[PDB]
Amino acid sequence: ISGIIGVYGLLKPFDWNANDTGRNVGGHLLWSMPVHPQVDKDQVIQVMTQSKLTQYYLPPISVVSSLYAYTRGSIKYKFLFGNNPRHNARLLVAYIPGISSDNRLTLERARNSAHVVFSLNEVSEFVFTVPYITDTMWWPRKYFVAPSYICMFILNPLVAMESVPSIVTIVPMIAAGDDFEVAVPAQPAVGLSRNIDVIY
Amino acid sequence: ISGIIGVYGLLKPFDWNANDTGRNVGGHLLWSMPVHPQVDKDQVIQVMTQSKLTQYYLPPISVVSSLYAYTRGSIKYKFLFGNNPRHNARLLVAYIPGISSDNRLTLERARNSAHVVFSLNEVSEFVFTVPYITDTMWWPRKYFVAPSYICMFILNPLVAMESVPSIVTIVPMIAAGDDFEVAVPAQPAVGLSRNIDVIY
Amino acid sequence: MERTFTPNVMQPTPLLPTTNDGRVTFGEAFNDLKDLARRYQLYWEGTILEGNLRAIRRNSALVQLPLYPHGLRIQPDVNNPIWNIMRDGHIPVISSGFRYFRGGLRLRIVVEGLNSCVWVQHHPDRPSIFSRPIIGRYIAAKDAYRNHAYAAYVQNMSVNRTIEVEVPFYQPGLYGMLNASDFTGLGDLLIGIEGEQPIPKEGIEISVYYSIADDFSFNIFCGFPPMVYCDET
Amino acid sequence: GIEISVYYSIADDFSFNIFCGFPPMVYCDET
Amino acid sequence: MDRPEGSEERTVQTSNVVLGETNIESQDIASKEYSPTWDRLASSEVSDEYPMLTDRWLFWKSVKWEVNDSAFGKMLVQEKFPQSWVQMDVNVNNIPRYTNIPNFIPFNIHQYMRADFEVKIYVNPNDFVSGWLIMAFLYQGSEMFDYKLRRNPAALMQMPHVLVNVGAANEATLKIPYRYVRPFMRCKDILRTEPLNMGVLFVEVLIPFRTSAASSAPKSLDVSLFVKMTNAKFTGMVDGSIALLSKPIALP
Amino acid sequence: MDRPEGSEERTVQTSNVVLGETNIESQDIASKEYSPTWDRLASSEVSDEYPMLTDRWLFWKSVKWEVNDSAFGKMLVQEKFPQSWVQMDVNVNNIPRYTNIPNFIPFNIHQYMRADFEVKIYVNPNDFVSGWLIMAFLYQGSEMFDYKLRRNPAALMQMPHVLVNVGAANEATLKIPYRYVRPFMRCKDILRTEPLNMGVLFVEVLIPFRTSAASSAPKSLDVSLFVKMTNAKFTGMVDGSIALLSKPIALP
Amino acid sequence: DNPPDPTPAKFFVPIPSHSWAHGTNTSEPTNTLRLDGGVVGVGRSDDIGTSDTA
Repeated sequence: ISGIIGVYGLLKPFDWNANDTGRNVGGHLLWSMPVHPQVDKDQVIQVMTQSKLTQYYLPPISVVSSLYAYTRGSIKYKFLFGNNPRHNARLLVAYIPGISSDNRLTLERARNSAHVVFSLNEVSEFVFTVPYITDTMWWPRKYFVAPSYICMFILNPLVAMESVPSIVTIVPMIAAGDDFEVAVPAQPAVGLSRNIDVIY
Repeated sequence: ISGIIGVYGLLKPFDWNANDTGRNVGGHLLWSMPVHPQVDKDQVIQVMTQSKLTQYYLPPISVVSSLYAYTRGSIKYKFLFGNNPRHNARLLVAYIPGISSDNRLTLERARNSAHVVFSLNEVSEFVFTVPYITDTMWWPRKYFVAPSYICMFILNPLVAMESVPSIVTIVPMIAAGDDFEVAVPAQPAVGLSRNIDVIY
Repeated sequence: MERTFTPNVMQPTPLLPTTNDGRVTFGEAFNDLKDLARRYQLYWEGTILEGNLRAIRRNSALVQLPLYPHGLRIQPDVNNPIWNIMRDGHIPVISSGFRYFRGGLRLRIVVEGLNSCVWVQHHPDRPSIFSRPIIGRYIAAKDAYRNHAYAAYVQNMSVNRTIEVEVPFYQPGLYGMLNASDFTGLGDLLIGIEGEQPIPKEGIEISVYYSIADDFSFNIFCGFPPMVYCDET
Repeated sequence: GIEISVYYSIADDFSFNIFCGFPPMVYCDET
Repeated sequence: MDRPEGSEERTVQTSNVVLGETNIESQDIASKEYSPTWDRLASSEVSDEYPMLTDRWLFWKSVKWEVNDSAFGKMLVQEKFPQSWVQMDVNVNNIPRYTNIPNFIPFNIHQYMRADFEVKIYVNPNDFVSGWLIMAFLYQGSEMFDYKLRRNPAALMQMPHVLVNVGAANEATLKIPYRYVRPFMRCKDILRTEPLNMGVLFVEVLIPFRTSAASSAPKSLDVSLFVKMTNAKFTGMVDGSIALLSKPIALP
Repeated sequence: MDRPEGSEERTVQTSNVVLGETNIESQDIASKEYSPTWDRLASSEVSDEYPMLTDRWLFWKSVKWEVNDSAFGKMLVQEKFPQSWVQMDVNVNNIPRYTNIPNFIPFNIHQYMRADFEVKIYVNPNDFVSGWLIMAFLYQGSEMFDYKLRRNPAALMQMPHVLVNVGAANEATLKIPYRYVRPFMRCKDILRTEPLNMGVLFVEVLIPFRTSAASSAPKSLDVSLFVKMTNAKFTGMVDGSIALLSKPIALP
Repeated sequence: DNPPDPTPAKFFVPIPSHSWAHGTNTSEPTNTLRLDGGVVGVGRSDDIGTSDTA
């Protein structure tokens, strides 16, 4: 298992628009999601069909974690920035234990948990190994609530020039850490897409 | 088993009224009951409901002894007096082997068996480990007759003053001795009170 | 310690000589409630009719039974007079004195009527909403048919009528809770037919018996609740 | 009817061999 | 009293609190004391310990009980515990807040905790009143399917308890090792379980309180409760305002 | 950039915070570092240390500076320090509160403190803008009889400072050993002096910020500040509500 | 590992019960009604002699 789940799968990419004066500011939160091995259905690349089932592209950790009932350990999030030596920014990526959604989440609060400040100045990839902080030893599967939450705030906004593209695309990717473990075989949460016909 | 049955359970409390000129005399017997691990239904705290079953609070020795068919060994009776340094009395607590009820029981007779004379003069608790005297090795359960009987007579009546409460409450409590043993698993004499509905 | 504390003991006689917990006069020693709790007792006994099952009723659940080491909640109707005059068993009574547990149960499911291939399956984490079982058509959409990859077992009622299985303790937490109120317990146990044998025009009479596993243990002794004497029925 | 049903598993000497990706899946709880 | 000052009092000092006690206590332990080992399996962050803050004793309530109202088994204290002790400090809207009390200051910034408790009860009667109290604790009692049959003092005599004789006027100490369904408890209302609900602490009236018929005698008596944590470990640092507290639910 | 990811970043981890830095810093120390000895003479209570809380780095402000407004010596930051950093969290009435931020949680329950600080400043420009910043710190500057002549960057070049070249885009770290007129500072407004006023932290604009005349170029740039305490010792445990905070006074 | 166990299946002749005639010099497979499981017998002493049936 540890060798299968070590491989990164890809999540929905998203943009900074450095020329956007609104969303490119101190504190604006770019991206966020609950932290658990099965990634949340809205941050996965989907292919939707009329009257059929929706096909999700799940990372290898998310397929393995659907085969088991409980799971625990750290997760790696490798963020991959499309940029060149001329862009620059800083990001604060925080990990909030015991939060479901971003309702009460702002930058000024997120700086009170475990977080990493990263500066994309000629750096294109970094991995953020999120802790595992939970009152219990194994956390049940999701497809429930996730035990924690993760979020990413602009600290210093993105810069760029007239000679350089103004959009920076970010690609989030997720793999299991070194200590990650699965627990009890269960009804797989996912089927194959070989035949997507469904009878309601 | 020995650890569960070592714990005291509580029995119906009862009063001396030191200002009572009738019942506070030499020889008047306060309290008594047949000696067996299942305490007699009338000296337990009961909670009665209309058309339902009566709920008894049984000491831990009385629940364990309902799970087995025979039982033997000594019992401890810890008596607990609500009083202060100003009360005083003496009690004779006798253990009569081979008696069912108090019909022929008086103080002048009870002093002919194993008994203990206790003086509550700044003493609030004492344990009376009753012997086990029976023609047989195991005595069957009760819910029959009990093998023996126990009783408590005023020897020196209770005194008190105008500055002190005149009522002394006594709380009897019962636990198994060191040699106490149970025998053969049987139909439990008691059920749980989770659902007390009954169809006659 | 206040529970066992004995001040001013006055003891008239010596203590009684020991039989080694009955091993002197009988052959065995009854020193422990955990051994009494490993003799099987009845758990749930019911009947199931066609027409209070599923519409299509090929390999489906007939019962989803919630695994509790205390009993299910009893109701003493006139059909099975057991639950009426015998009250609970020795296991629900032993269990009401302890707070937690950790370990599994053993079951014996005797499903006959029907005499076809029947099946059992344990859902270690789908708990724990209610104190009764759920029959047939009332079990929810995703507990209806068999599932894939849950620990399951299959048996022809032609070869043998009794399925005896042992349910493991799979939980995230430290303990499971005895005396729960209503992921605390052992999850659910699903029992079901394997493909639409025609059902006799009265009944499939299922009865489950249970016990404690070997690694099972009762854990924090608080009191017992108030009881009710069985001889008053 | 003759109601046949086949169940299967892997032997002991069986082995999966070259790990490429997984295909896109479909969540079962959406049925 | 034979000396110029009455007699030698005995002193129990923890952190910067010092508690005088003149009599022999009455002690009990709610279960076997141990050293937590599987709690390291639950959290990858270091557990923080604040011995100077949390080891300190803390005054919790004063409950008053009178002669006219002492049944057998009248409940002076019936509380979800530590929930009631930790959430004891309420604002105008009865919403608790972990900010004022220095023992509870780390509950504010963490998500989960674990610790053992010791509850100590004090009754200061004169010599001529006589009564008797029982203070017992039931691990996760509120979640029990018959929680309201176990409130009779006949049931409390079985779970771990202490006794306070009012004629003798002794102290009583009830140690409560941490035991729970999971290796930690939640400190606030998160992930929508109540916070910090490990059991129920009772104080019943085993023998009703009695005084003399004289007019000037005291018809009432006070009971005070002190609590302290022991191996307190906190984990999961967050913002203080990231989660909220709502006013507590009471027991029947 | 020669690798698939740009290059090797360098990591500075303290407690549960981790700060990436791609360049060579610019460091200075406001005075000689020492080990406090006479502070034991001031208080008979044990000084409490909270290394897991206070050693952690903390994001403080983001200040924005634009091309159209960069004089020589325009002050981006002029703050009483640590007063502004510790009282950074205000409610609706601009009254500070030490309860939310886990670094500041012990300021809530204590009266006096002592600790060393390290201020770290971050500017992330692109390559084609050029400027220069100076961040200096003046021990108890606000109490000085000519405090408002020392704000010229010509005066700051003398007190301990760091420089941030915007063309190179480096980090900068200013260590500030605790020095004061008394061995501790007050945490709140007590005994009626402002709380936690050890000096003044400045950020001036040594060389004004310049960009190209192109329309889409950035006309602005951000400056972020991180602070952490080092030998933090707290003394004098009291209630959190026993003293009050009033909204801070600003410098001219 | 789940190695296969191909060892041939032995014959065996089903019968409803054990010997009705045998009284001595043998064991008797039986389902005892005890809490214990094992070869167990009721205790004795001199209060209770041996069997007198010789």
